[PDB]
Amino acid sequence: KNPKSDKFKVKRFHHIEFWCGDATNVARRFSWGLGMRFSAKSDLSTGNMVHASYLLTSGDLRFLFTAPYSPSLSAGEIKPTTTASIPSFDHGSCRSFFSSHGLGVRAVAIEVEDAESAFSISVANGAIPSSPPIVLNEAVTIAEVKLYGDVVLRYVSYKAEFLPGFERVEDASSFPLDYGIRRLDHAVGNVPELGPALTYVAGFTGFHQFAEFESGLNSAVLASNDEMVLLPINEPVHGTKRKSQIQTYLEHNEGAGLQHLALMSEDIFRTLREMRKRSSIGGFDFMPSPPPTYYQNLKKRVGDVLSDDQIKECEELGILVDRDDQGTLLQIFTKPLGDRPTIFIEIIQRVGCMMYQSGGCGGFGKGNFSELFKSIEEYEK
Amino acid sequence: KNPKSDKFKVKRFHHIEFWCGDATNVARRFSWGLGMRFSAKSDLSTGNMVHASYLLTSGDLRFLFTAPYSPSLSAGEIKPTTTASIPSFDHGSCRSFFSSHGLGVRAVAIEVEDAESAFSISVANGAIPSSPPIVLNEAVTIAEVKLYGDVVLRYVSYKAEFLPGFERVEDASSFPLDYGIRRLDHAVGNVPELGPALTYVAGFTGFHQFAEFESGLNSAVLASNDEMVLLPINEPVHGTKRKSQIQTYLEHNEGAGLQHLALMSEDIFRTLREMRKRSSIGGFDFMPSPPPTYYQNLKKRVGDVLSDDQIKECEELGILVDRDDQGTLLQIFTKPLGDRPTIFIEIIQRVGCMMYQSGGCGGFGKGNFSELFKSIEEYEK
Ligand SMILES: C[C@H]1C[C@@H](O)[C@H]([C@H](O)COc2cccc3ccccc23)[C@@H](O)C1
Ligand SMILES: C[C@H]1C[C@@H](O)[C@H]([C@H](O)COc2cccc3ccccc23)[C@@H](O)C1
Ligand SMILES: [Co+2]
Ligand SMILES: [Co+2]
Repeated sequence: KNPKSDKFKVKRFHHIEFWCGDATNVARRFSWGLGMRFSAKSDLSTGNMVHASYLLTSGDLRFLFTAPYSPSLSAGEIKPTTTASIPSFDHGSCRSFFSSHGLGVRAVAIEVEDAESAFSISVANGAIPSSPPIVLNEAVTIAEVKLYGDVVLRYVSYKAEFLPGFERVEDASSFPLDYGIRRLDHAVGNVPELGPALTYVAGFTGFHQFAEFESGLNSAVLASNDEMVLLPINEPVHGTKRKSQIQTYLEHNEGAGLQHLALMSEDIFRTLREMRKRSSIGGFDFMPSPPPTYYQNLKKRVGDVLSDDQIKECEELGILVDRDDQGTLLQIFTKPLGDRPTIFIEIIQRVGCMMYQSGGCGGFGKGNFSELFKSIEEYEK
Repeated sequence: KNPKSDKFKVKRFHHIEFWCGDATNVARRFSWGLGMRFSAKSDLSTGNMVHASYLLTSGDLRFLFTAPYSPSLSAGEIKPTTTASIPSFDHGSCRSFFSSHGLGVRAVAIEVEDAESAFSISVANGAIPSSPPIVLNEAVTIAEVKLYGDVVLRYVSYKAEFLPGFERVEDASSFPLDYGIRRLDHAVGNVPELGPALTYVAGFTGFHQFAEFESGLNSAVLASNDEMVLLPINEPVHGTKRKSQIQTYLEHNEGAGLQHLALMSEDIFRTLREMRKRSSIGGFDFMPSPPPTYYQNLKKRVGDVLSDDQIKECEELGILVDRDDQGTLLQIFTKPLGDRPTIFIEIIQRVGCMMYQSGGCGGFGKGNFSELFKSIEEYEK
């Protein structure tokens, strides 16, 4: 069931903003590890005395990396005279966020029809305001409300190139890397209490619950009208034998925050080949692969969707496969992106639900909890 | 003249420590950009609840990248019960350093015969103490004094593998990158006032002035007895047409700090080929090359040291060449390593002064100020 209860018109995920200590080094690492090209910048070279912001793109996926300069460079500015290109930026907020949480996602940005209306409707329906709507160069409006922890949901709307004040990056500095990643599929938060978080977010967005189908968590998924904006939220389950990974996250992150970003690839085999070649030369590492019994058991589960050779390629790359009543999901998790065991990335590709492909085709991998446990048991014996 | 006036026995540069917001991303970027392998770690996986520290090596060059975890993970510890592997580390100091200066060098570490004696002699001769001598696992002693700004000179002495508590990195995570870099040649500080800085450092070390031979600076070089530890210091010169790059550094760094690290290569042509191939795929960018007239003028200057083809290879790679009365220097500068126009890297190789090669053979490139200016003028006409 989909009541289509969005309280304002939502289009698609627009960008993810990471708050960093040094945006240059994080952006360069991510560019090489994920195959994203440098697309836009706002920094000292573009007249921005407040923050350094670098935009990477792959297909429709946009990752923004921002860090503050010394406040002394902008000490004479006031908000009406700011050289910042992102008017919600604040030196103290950014330093406090990074000191508290380490490297991580500050903003989940969605494109909407009208960011001023989305902000007003959200706040009228219980959203905690974070940054009021600001019109940039009479062309783009940006507004922010609190999502969970210190993560904001950012609304962006365009009258008609990322944001005014950003400059496109010179071709010499923009190498055309591409490992096949094409868009953000879902963005997942970890919170101490699922119920209150769901009530808050669904309360102000009108997003509906997306149907699914002891592992240490309870989860639920909120979705926009066309189910292309997908926001799962996890809470810990205490008392289990193995300590909840959600609780570990909350301890190391100093509270709620974004847990994982799931990036859709148009060719997950190519993406994983390219990312794994780079794991030990500056890129990203991947979680340990399931034992061969898991891929043995794939034949009975997905043998009508993947050939034996396609199953063998999943095994060579450590890819997991799940399936619900509508489609099939190929997925894999990276190790944490930075020093703390907090945020990580998921690479996914979905098979089925062709109408365009409907959002969330194949679910989120819930079936891989039981399958992985059984697979470990079978491999031991 | 070399009075050999060192007040304690100094061996060689040992390591450089960067203080970071996220050590993982900076270390991974530097590893790929410079061709340094991951050699040792001290982090949550090794029992360190205080800081994440990753060691990269290339030859004898050691770069350490350290960032703090949440203080909550170690809130029950006291110094006698610390899980930190570097006992001088402090969460507040590291966060304050990074907020003030951005990504940069916290420690210039030199190996000495006895770090406790070096500390005592230094402090008795005016050094400002920063961290007292601490013996680690009855095997290594570490002590720190203030050098300039918030940079420390770290003394390390070994009874007889980086430091106790560090674990060697698994072969799967240690890809054997190598672009030819072999050791740290010199480490250069920028200060507001050269005279007081020189008097302070030479006062407590006994390091002597190393002989050299409007550009916006005055400089001098301090050297150990065998002239293998080389510490140049720059001050700005005000009033010039073009604004002093030393003054720009001090403004963006919030005061004195380490300006550049000069890394010796055993094959500068190979190093630059490898680094330039990676500039736009996660590595380091280089300063704009001199015009072809500069390489035209190289024949009259160094035609007895470099063949025409070797001069052509210098031109293809943007390498500069200087020469004094004893040797020849090949050198090139990177663009700043992070967001701020502060720290950068120099790659160098020295030709001559064979006895082993004596330290500082060929100078530091002072002749390239006049040569570059004349070269720009000639290229214009
Ligand atoms: C409903 C929420 C909570 C999560 O259940 C879901 C994860 O993404 C699950 O994904 C996986 C579960 C188990 C094993 C995996 C192994 C590799 C990659 C993903 C795996 C999230 O997105 C939406
Ligand atoms: C005495 C101190 C002050 C500096 O004069 C020296 C620099 O390293 C100079 O180096 C260069 C000067 C001019 C042009 C260059 C172009 C490329 C690479 C290096 C170049 C430093 O080490 C020790
Ligand atoms: Co997921
Ligand atoms: Co130099």
